[PDB]
Amino acid sequence: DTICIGYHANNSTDTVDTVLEKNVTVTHSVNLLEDSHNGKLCRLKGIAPLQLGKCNIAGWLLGNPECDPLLPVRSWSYIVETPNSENGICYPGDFIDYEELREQLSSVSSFERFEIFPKESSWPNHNTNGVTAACSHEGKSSFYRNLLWLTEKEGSYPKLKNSYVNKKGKEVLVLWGIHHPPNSKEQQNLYQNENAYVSVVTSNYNRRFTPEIAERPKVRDQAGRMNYYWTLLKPGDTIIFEANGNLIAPMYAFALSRGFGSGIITSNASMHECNTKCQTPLGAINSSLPYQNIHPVTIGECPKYVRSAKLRMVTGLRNIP
Amino acid sequence: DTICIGYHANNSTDTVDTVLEKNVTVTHSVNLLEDSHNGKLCRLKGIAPLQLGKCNIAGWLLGNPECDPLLPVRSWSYIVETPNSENGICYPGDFIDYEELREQLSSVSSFERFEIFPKESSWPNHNTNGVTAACSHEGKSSFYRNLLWLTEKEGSYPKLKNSYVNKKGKEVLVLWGIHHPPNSKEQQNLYQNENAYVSVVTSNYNRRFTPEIAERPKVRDQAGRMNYYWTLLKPGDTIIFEANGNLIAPMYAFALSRGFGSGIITSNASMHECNTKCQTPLGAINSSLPYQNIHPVTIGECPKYVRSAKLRMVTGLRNIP
Amino acid sequence: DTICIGYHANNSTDTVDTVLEKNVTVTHSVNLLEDSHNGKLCRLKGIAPLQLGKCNIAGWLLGNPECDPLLPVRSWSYIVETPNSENGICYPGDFIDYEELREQLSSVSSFERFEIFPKESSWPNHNTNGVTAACSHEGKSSFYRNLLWLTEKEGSYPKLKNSYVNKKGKEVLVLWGIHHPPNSKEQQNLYQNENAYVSVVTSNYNRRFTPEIAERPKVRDQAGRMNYYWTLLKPGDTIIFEANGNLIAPMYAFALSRGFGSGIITSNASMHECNTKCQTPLGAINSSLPYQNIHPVTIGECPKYVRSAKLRMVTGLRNIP
Amino acid sequence: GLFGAIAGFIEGGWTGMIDGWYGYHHQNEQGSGYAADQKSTQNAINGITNKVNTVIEKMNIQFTAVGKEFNKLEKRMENLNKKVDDGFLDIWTYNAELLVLLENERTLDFHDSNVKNLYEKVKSQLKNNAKEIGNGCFEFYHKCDNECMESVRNGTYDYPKYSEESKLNRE
Amino acid sequence: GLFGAIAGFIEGGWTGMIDGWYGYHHQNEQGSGYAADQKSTQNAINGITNKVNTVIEKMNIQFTAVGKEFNKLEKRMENLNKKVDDGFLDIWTYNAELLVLLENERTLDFHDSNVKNLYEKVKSQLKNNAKEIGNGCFEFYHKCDNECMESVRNGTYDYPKYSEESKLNRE
Amino acid sequence: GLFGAIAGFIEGGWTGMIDGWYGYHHQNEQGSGYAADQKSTQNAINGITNKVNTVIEKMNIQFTAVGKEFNKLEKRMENLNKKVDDGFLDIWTYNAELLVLLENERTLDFHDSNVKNLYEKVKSQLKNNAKEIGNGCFEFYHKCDNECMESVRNGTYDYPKYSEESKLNRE
Ligand SMILES: *[C@@H]1O[C@H](CO)[C@@H](O[C@@H]2O[C@H](CO)[C@@H](O[C@@H]3O[C@H](CO)[C@@H](O)[C@H](O)[C@@H]3O)[C@H](O)[C@H]2NC(C)=O)[C@H](O)[C@H]1NC(C)=O
Ligand SMILES: *[C@@H]1O[C@H](CO)[C@@H](O[C@@H]2O[C@H](CO)[C@@H](O[C@@H]3O[C@H](CO)[C@@H](O)[C@H](O)[C@@H]3O)[C@H](O)[C@H]2NC(C)=O)[C@H](O)[C@H]1NC(C)=O
Ligand SMILES: *[C@@H]1O[C@H](CO)[C@@H](O[C@@H]2O[C@H](CO)[C@@H](O[C@@H]3O[C@H](CO)[C@@H](O)[C@H](O)[C@@H]3O)[C@H](O)[C@H]2NC(C)=O)[C@H](O)[C@H]1NC(C)=O
Ligand SMILES: CN(C)[C@H]1CCN([S@@](=O)(F)=Nc2ccc(C(=O)N3CCO[C@@H](c4ccccc4)C3)c(Cl)c2)C1
Ligand SMILES: CN(C)[C@H]1CCN([S@@](=O)(F)=Nc2ccc(C(=O)N3CCO[C@@H](c4ccccc4)C3)c(Cl)c2)C1
Ligand SMILES: CN(C)[C@H]1CCN([S@@](=O)(F)=Nc2ccc(C(=O)N3CCO[C@@H](c4ccccc4)C3)c(Cl)c2)C1
Ligand SMILES: *[C@@H]1O[C@H](CO)[C@@H](O)[C@H](O)[C@H]1NC(C)=O
Ligand SMILES: *[C@@H]1O[C@H](CO)[C@@H](O)[C@H](O)[C@H]1NC(C)=O
Ligand SMILES: *[C@@H]1O[C@H](CO)[C@@H](O)[C@H](O)[C@H]1NC(C)=O
Repeated sequence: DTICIGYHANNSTDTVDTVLEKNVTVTHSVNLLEDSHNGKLCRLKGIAPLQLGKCNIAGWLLGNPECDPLLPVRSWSYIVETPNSENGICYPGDFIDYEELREQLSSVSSFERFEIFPKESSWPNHNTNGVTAACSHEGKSSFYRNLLWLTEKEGSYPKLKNSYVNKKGKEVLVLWGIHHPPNSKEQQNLYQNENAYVSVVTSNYNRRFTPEIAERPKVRDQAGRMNYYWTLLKPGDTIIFEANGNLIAPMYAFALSRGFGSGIITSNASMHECNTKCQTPLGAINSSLPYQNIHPVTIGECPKYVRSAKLRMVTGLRNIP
Repeated sequence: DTICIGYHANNSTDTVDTVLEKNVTVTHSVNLLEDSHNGKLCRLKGIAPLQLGKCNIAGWLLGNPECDPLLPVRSWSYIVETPNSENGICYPGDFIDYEELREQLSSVSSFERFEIFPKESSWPNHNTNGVTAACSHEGKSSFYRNLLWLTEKEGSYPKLKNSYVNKKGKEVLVLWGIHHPPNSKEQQNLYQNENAYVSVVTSNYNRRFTPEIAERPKVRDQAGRMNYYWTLLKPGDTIIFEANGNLIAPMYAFALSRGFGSGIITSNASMHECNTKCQTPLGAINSSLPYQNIHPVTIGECPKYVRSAKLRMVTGLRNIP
Repeated sequence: DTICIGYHANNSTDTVDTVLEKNVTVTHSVNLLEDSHNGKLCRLKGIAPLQLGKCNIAGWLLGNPECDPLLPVRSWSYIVETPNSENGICYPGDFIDYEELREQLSSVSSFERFEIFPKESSWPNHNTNGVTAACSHEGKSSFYRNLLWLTEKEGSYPKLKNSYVNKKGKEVLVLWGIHHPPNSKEQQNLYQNENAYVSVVTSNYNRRFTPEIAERPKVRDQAGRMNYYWTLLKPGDTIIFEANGNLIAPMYAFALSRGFGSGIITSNASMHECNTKCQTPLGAINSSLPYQNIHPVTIGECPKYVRSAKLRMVTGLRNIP
Repeated sequence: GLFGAIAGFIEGGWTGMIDGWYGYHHQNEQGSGYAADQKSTQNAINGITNKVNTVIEKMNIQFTAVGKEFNKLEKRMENLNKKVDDGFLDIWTYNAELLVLLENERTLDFHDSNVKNLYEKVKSQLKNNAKEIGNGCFEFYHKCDNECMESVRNGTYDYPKYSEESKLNRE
Repeated sequence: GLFGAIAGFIEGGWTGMIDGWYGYHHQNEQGSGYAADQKSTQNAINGITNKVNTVIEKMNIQFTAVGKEFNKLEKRMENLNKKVDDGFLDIWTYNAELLVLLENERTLDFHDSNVKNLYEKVKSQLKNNAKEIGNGCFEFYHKCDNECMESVRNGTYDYPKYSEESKLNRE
Repeated sequence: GLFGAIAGFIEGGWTGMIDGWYGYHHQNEQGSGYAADQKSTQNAINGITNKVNTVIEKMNIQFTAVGKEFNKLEKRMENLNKKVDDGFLDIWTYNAELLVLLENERTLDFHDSNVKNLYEKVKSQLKNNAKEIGNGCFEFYHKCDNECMESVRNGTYDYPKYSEESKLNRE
């Protein structure tokens, strides 16, 4: 009569690594590294993203006419830019503090596009019909949908002065532009004054702009330049615009709501009727594993990104059948 | 006759966690996580802090009249701001590079407040008595204690020019302001010149200031603005002020000494007659433990902050009585 | 008859540390910490560094005449500055975005110094012979080798206008300066216009400069100032200079090639005929060890810097002879 | 292994024992079969499940973390942001790979220990009533029926009950 | 545990042994008592005190570390400062909790090893002059007075001195 | 150590055994000599070489990493760059010193285990044909020539071949 002590074995071919030995075949093991995604853009915690399509952030905010107009009010969980966004700024110039504005938008969860200065009520003594071939639409010259190119009316450019009081209960993002003609002949033609200035003031913003006229290399067939500026108008505060030339006046502003966990990503994936807790630019992740090796950019509740190819913990024994 | 092998047990109820098992009762253990503080602001290594009281950094440096005046010379180990510092800048405007100045003060251990431009000797042809209701004191209009509002005298504002040579052997912090009236009528009344300018130059500083006049929303019942500027005057260097208007001249400057291990914290705790090697905004820590979970902001020789609730290392055995 | 079980011992005096015990003498061990260097500046992966000698980055780029002129084309693996670089900017002023330019040069592997505006062809109606005692050479007044001080010719300073088209296929670094005289008498003498301006424009750069005249403390015996500016001219782009005074025109520019793994270091070591894969400011490292404690600044494929004095792993047994 | 049982004096595992990690094989006149030791297997399962959960719990969830944009005059700040992102990725990859390697080594040693301890428990019970025939097997010096085998498996082996018979056959 | 002594074949600890972590209990005609093994206890104390000091020494003192302020146009820099502070806090919290868990497991296994080694030292001395009665106890086959007990405790047990008497009673 | 062999019941090492980490010393009528156990030594060498390579492979190569320059109005950014550089240096110094300490402890315990397992392999072979005389030595109850010694060293000791002679001398 005999009795023996032994241990389990099976047909498992799973391998793990140790400090002393590699390629150890084990009876049971657990994978800790998520490497699978669905390859689609999904809703995040029940909220769909804001897809800018052909526009980048700059094109959407200024209202580039080559992009499909969005609904007046949108709420989202993250913002998607396409890698080949051809539609951005169409009239050449500098977007001042553009990257800071992008960082601000990373914590915004909703916007309302509203008319801050109505087109046919705010500038009775100025021409508002200015368009350019740089911002074309359907083969015709056009302009930004959210801005208005003010020029002289009947040979005169009266000193304008307009203000808006923020009664939305949320921050209001106001954008405007300053035009710099390439020569003094055009400056007098458009604005009738050579020593023109633009003033924009709020309770915490105070800046004065002056045109700087010179011949410049052609960018998008324009020797002129347009500089773009923005500010966040606090609830209950007033913004005042004063100018006697070169002002690219605001027409539409954005009332912004603040949220958590949002961000901006670049992806060529397509939106699908799916829901996820974790979204990467390559696709969505459905996993409870602690690590992933899919992409370092993540939105939502996600596993930690690591460079590893394999992370397997043995639970069973060395397998010796 | 028998002999037995055994191990210690006692009445200890201390528990520790392991990777394989939790709530293991052990005979002896050592706590590594400091979770106790005295709830008071103490002297740090024998040096008391600088408490700004009702002022913040901006209010103290400009000399807001609503705060209790400090002694001419102070030496400290850290700076305390109250969470509800109502007294800061009283005349609305921009404090240029304010956050950089705060970072500079984080390594300062002493100041000497001295008269850089004496009030009754430096500006014989200008009025120096300007006060505002924004910087009130005891219900009366007043002004910053360290600055002087220069205005016209007898209908004239002569082009001023004053300089100071740093003979203190330490860096001298000089602060000044630029006033921007809301309309040209006030600009001519106060300073008699419309195209006024202010120039401030040292060996390594060179800036020119020009007023920018426009109507602005009322902040603290003032449509005007005052912009505040500063520079560190190196030992042996000269600073020259030149202006024909709008200059808020310096009157008191600060000779600064550099130190190590200091910083600025916000706390509502009260100063006590105690000494510590480690100070947090919630209180002082007296401990040799390697970790603490009291506050991430620390001054002095402190344990490392972690998010953990418990960090206990077993020294004895599993307790099985 | 007997048989015994035993283990190896030898004369080794190597010691290692464990968590439970220190100064454990072991039969065999492996050092993991590299602490040896050759004390020389070597070629890195077969490419010699660019040594600036008496110049710093600013002096070399502007062409300070007190440094030995370099060959027209150089290719390097890293840049060496001496700790006591006395030759930098010689005419006092501000080098705008100097630190950003240094960061750009950290990824540059080659330059070609070429004449962007030939001295005897570009400015026929201006004097180009201006020199200063601040930028002396061999005891005589001189000026930057890469720049040209334009002044009035025959009592007149015509409005200049010159451009360059980048046909090098690489980025072209253009540097220029703006002079600020200490009084209006000198401004009229040198440039004949009081309301002078300088304009520099490319497809993505657009800046206007205006002199700011005031008396200033003497720096290097000069009460005037010169501000230095730069931009990277993209391949195929044009830069236009327009001025009626105060322009310190460019004469030589740099066509730059981009590389990987380069950087700028400060070292007083001497160049030697040696090759290395790892270079520190103290010397070169020839090692396959994972850690080093020689210097935190490294160029090339280097071990990881740690503060430790000893990192020895035991491979053998406890040594008990 | 560290304790010398698995791949040591017990050369190989049992594919025929599917109900547990450690157990017994017996052979007497009533037949043969495999019987897993439920106490040790369940205790090991609880410990191992503890270890995997601890590794997962120690890694917090990664909340939203996206990149930033910088203009052409912010190269230093851009490189500082890259240095921070690369440095954190270096450490977490380092921590994750090493933790798995270290715990994998301990897990295999843990299983080795359980087999050895189980072997010593039987050996300390049988004493001289059986003999060590190697490969982790004991040959009884007396008849051991299914009830006798069950007494060994659950730790209630009656050594005096068989001492006389074992001594006779031990001769 | 890994070595099977604590909570294993030695079921429970001794509240009556207050002078050490490991020791002996004896019973003969002269009486009974507990005696701690000073050599093993002191060696363990030195090792454990080493371990705690190493953990504390490996953590440098945290010198002054306060926050920074940023204006409304420095959000990217503010978020970079937050990412650095949060990331370092994540790693140090991770390192601290795991180090304690890992060392706690080793410390309990260290104590288990000392008990087992102490048990094997006595067993290798007594040989067949005594019998293993379980629970870590040995019953002598000969009279063992206080001097005889002391010889076992300090490793100088005279096996030949009692071989004849033990063999007779071992029968 | 954890397994009690090195610096335990085997007091000291052998300077006369230069061909391996673990081995045997024998003494019979044909002479004496040291013989290293090539199987265990080579297996340990492979494991240890594995461990050192894993430590080196886990540390990536440090590519170019130089400082940055900041002007007098970028103190916050300069201090943020210093905080990042100091913080990473703190962690890597921490990780490196602790990894060596932890692996050094395991390496010594690994060698202790190999000696103990090697000792138990011989003890399980000889059974009662020899006696444990301490210090890790066995005294045979029968004549054991060089061929007999080789059988013990390579695990093919013929116990029945010498049982009768051993029992006679065991008396
Ligand atoms: C990593 O660990 C795995 C787990 O065992 C190893 O896989 C096995 O490797 C052998 C040899 O390469 C494979 O082939 C076998 O070779 C013999 C020799 O001719 C042949 O007759 C057998 O029929 C068999 O094909 C074996 O299939 C394979 N087992 C698997 C993949 O499940 C592997 O070698 C280890 N090393 C590496 C570097 O992957
Ligand atoms: C964590 O470890 C501790 C250490 O043992 C555990 O504490 C003990 O838990 C028991 C059960 O909850 C407590 O109550 C006891 O229950 C019996 C059942 O009725 C009762 O008759 C006894 O009189 C006793 O009250 C016991 O007092 C408690 N010991 C302490 C606190 O020192 C604890 O359960 C473990 N688990 C958790 C989740 O904390
Ligand atoms: C660290 O570990 C080393 C390795 O053993 C220790 O080194 C040894 O220490 C002893 C005592 O300090 C040295 O001197 C010896 O002392 C006796 C007493 O008089 C003397 O008679 C001997 O002739 C011998 O000189 C011994 O030489 C030294 N061995 C070396 C350096 O190889 C050391 O003590 C440990 N501790 C420290 C803090 O370093
Ligand atoms: C996020 N996920 C992935 C995590 C969340 C935490 N868990 S969990 O900790 F439960 N993982 C495992 C996974 C596998 C095992 C394991 O080896 N066996 C389960 C119990 O019967 C064992 C057995 C089977 C047949 C014969 C003998 C024994 C096999 C264990 Cl013990 C734990 C998974
Ligand atoms: C910053 N502080 C907190 C640190 C600084 C470093 N030390 S220290 O390393 F010494 N800590 C300890 C704390 C406790 C112990 C321990 O279990 N006992 C002390 C020695 O008799 C043990 C005993 C008592 C009765 C019966 C049997 C044994 C109990 C040990 Cl061994 C070390 C503390
Ligand atoms: C970047 N360098 C530094 C690395 C790259 C990886 N290696 S490596 O892993 F191979 N290092 C070592 C270094 C030393 C050893 C070792 O103790 N002995 C080598 C084998 O005979 C052992 C022996 C000698 C005489 C008697 C008995 C046994 C001694 C080992 Cl096992 C590994 C070094
Ligand atoms: C152990 O098994 C025996 C069968 O021989 C049985 O009589 C006894 O009750 C069992 N004890 C336990 C605790 O299961
Ligand atoms: C051990 O104890 C015995 C008492 O039986 C005593 O004679 C002997 O000297 C002791 N040896 C040591 C080393 O303490
Ligand atoms: C072991 O050694 C013996 C010598 O006694 C020899 O006959 C036998 O072949 C050896 N076996 C192996 C596997 O080396």
